Amino acid sequence: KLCSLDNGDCDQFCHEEQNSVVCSCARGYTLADNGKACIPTGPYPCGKQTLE
Amino acid sequence: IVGGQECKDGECPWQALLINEENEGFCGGTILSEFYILTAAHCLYQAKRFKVRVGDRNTEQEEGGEAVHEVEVVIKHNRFTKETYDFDIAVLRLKTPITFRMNVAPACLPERDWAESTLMTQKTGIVSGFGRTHEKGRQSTRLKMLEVPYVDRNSCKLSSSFIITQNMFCAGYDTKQEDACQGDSGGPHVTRFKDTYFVTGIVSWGEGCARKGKYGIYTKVTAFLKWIDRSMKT
Ligand SMILES: C[C@@H](C(=O)N1CCOCC1)N1CC[C@H](NS(=O)(=O)c2ccc3cc(Cl)ccc3c2)C1=O
Ligand SMILES: [Ca+2]
Repeated sequence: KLCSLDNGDCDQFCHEEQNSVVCSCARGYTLADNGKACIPTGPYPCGKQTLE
Repeated sequence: IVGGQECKDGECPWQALLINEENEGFCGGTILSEFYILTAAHCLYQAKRFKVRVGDRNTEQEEGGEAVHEVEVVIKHNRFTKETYDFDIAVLRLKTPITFRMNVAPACLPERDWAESTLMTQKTGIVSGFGRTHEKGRQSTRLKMLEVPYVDRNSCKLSSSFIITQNMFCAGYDTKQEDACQGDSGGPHVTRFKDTYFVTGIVSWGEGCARKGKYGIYTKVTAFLKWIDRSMKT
């Protein structure tokens, strides 16, 4: 249930608040409009292998 | 690193190497941000004066991504002890900021509860370094990485002739010949989740390298997240 079920559909951090999943992101990402995906705020975000 | 593979272009961008007076690596580190490196407390006794190098994969050629940085501050955990290697963690603030680019980028710091229930319960983490390639071989001229299974805590305690504290965890193989080794200490143990890599460990110690019935022991980063945050603000 909730975060134990496929990370609650969150890209990164998942927390349970009052029988409800709440997603969040590492520093340097912002939580998208859907409240689940994490968007990098600038170049070379943490945790990503580099391609350029 | 005993076994595993070479890090290919851009695959281990958070690797840092601590270098001595003679420009020789003696310990690893993890890039946390433009000003901070994560390493092992025990490494700060392996040299008087040292610098940090980033963006390097082959210590025998100039690839064009390399950068050497001077250390402004050494922040060692005050409860660290040489007898057990408990609290084996230090943070370095650099004099100049690291300019990110190909082969130079930070690893993410996770939140504690999520990392422990979701990252630390994945099958494997990844360890990397320019350390020895055999228990008593020479150091690698090539940055290597290796996938290491998380090891059951009870089994780890049973196999160890030395105490495994609450600030440590085990990873690796019972008999397969793959392990971190000498000179990889202070280096990254990272865990991948949806193509994003988070810091989960620091290379700390082991009874030899890749020995039968013995595993690699890592500092448990998740127990140090508030301490790391404090160190990075000051
Ligand atoms: C048992 C331990 C030791 O001396 N300790 C002192 C007291 O606390 C426990 C560590 N030893 C004995 C030799 C060994 N040195 S090493 O082969 O250079 C080495 C160093 C770090 C390592 C990290 C890992 Cl994850 C795996 C193997 C390692 C081997 C090492 O770390
Ligand atoms: Ca080089």
